[PDB]
Amino acid sequence: KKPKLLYCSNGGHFLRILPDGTVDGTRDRSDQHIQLQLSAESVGEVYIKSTETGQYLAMDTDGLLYGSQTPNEECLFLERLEENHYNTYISKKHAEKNWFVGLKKNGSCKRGPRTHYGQKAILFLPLPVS
Ligand SMILES: O=C(O)[C@@H]1O[C@@H](O[C@H]2[C@H](O)[C@@H](NS(=O)(=O)O)[C@@H](O)O[C@@H]2COS(=O)(=O)O)[C@H](OS(=O)(=O)O)[C@@H](O)[C@@H]1O[C@H]1O[C@H](COS(=O)(=O)O)[C@@H](O[C@@H]2O[C@@H](C(=O)O)[C@@H](O[C@H]3O[C@H](COS(=O)(=O)O)[C@@H](O)[C@H](O)[C@H]3NS(=O)(=O)O)[C@H](O)[C@H]2OS(=O)(=O)O)[C@H](O)[C@H]1NS(=O)(=O)O
Repeated sequence: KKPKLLYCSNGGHFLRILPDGTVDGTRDRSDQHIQLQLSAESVGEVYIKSTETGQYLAMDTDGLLYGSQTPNEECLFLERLEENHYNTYISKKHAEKNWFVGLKKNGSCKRGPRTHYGQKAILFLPLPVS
């Protein structure tokens, strides 16, 4: 683990955690909020925390992504592999509902309830920085 970038195939954007707790995607590589440090809390779970603001990516009960200043149960995600070798992150809390981390092709975050196994918006690829 060294800070990475979560580049999403669908749309080709980099996961971003704006200082205001807003999660989205951007194509600007020079954006100072796309560097993320992934912290493994166990064998299949991970923490996705911003290096620039320190916020942890989390997902509320409504399936919306946000930047939390605290590592709570809503910040833990299961990292899995698609058969095309892409990383997909499903909310450990909302695991049974099948809610993943995902970005609309236009760049916006896709709502938990609006994502599902197999989509292209949930296909993330861990790109290395420096
Ligand atoms: O079409 C895309 O732009 C694209 O679709 C997926 O990409 C596929 C490629 O196009 C495909 N190539 S091919 O040549 O077209 O075959 C192939 O390469 O595969 C890729 C990836 O898909 S695959 O690998 O899973 O097969 C891809 O989908 S996703 O990754 O799963 O999200 C996306 O990259 C992208 O999809 C995006 O746009 C479509 C089309 O939108 S449009 O351009 O605005 O028209 C979005 O889908 C449309 O809208 C949704 C929706 O809004 O929810 C669906 O609409 C129905 O359901 C809603 C919600 O209902 S419910 O939840 O309340 O029950 C209703 O409000 C709508 O009225 C419903 N319409 S109905 O079904 O006709 O009754 C529906 O999927 C679709 O509607 S429509 O037909 O366009 O009207 C899609 O969400 C969006 N994904 S996002 O990640 O960008 O957000």
